[PDB]
Amino acid sequence: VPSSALSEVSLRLLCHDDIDTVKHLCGDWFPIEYPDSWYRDITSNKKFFSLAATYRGAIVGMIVAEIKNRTKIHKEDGDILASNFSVDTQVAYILSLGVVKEFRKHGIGSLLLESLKDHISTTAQDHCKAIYLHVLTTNNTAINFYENRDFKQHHYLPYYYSIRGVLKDGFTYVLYINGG
Amino acid sequence: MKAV
Ligand SMILES: *[C@H](O)CS/C=C/NC(=O)CCNC(=O)[C@H](O)C(C)(C)COP(=O)(O)OP(=O)(O)OCc1oc(-n2cnc3c(N)ncnc32)c(O)c1OP(=O)(O)O
Repeated sequence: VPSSALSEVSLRLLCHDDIDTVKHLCGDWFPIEYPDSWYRDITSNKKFFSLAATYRGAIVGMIVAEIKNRTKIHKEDGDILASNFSVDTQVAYILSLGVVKEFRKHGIGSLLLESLKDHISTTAQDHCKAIYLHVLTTNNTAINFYENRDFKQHHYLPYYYSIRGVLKDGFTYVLYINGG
Repeated sequence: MKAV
């Protein structure tokens, strides 16, 4: 892909009509079988920030996140706000982040992440205090991306993922924002 | 990448 590609990249929210494209792209990006009800949810439910990067019409990347109250964090990560005592504290969970292979290393993943931060700053500037995500422990490309962007490793999650019939370990990564 |  041309090194001027980032300049031609646009952004838009996912919609219902994107389901088939999103399912196909996810099939390539993530070795995980998400059900059709999930694709329906992330393309329609306004509780999600589901953002696509597009190039000459077509989706070449996406980030899907949910801003939610601290009480909605699952037990395995219940301690990411252990030093924060405010009941109004929110967090943003990144459910999915991916970029088409040929378009990687052009800044699109960075743009998607930055756009989530901008959305948080615009929509939940006071209360959202962290961004967190899960990643396969073997996913060095993603781990380097996050660690170079101030995310810190927080939990080791043994056999967290089911990957084509076999269990695999995960990490939780966390970035504190607006003071934590 | 959320788990299922
Ligand atoms: C749950 O979904 C969270 S965990 C799963 C993450 N997603 C995947 O594993 C799917 C497959 N992997 C990907 O889609 C991408 O590798 C991700 C999304 C991880 C990164 O996307 P992208 O490659 O678009 O990110 P980036 O902004 O371009 O940064 C990587 C990177 O590139 C360079 N780099 C080299 N040359 C350039 C130029 N000219 N311009 C910008 N960037 C360039 C870096 O220095 C990068 O960052 P680094 O810090 O080295 O990792």
